[PDB]
Amino acid sequence: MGLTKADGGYLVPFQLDPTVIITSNGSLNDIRRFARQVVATGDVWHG
Amino acid sequence: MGLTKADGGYLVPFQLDPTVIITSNGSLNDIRRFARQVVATGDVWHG
Repeated sequence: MGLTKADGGYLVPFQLDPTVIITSNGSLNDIRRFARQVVATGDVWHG
Repeated sequence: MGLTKADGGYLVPFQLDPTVIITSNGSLNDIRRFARQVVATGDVWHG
């Protein structure tokens, strides 16, 4: 009578941590810190 | 009915930024801070 599923093993609780673990490298760019941002209305912006 | 000119793209307002961007190197000389400046009245300055 041990830890096998049939021999009393159904009595153990199931433990799970809900938090998800993100396994994507991602990317880090600072261009937006140095560049120029201008709001556009329509399809193209001319200068 | 999208953004092509012949399918309703003739209604988007054309936009322009009036300020003029200078595409010129320039040249930052620094002699004028050091040199001696005299105000002439005729054509030749003598000393």
